[PDB]
Amino acid sequence: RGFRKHFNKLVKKVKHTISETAHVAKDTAVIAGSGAAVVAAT
Repeated sequence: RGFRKHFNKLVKKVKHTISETAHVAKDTAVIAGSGAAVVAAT
């Protein structure tokens, strides 16, 4: 019954850290390779 409640709070930031870092493999074709690259293309 540890005070992991305040730890989970940090984890909330961690989950985003994990995402923001490796989520580029997905987000890459969300706007970059699906908008920004197009507008710059034609």
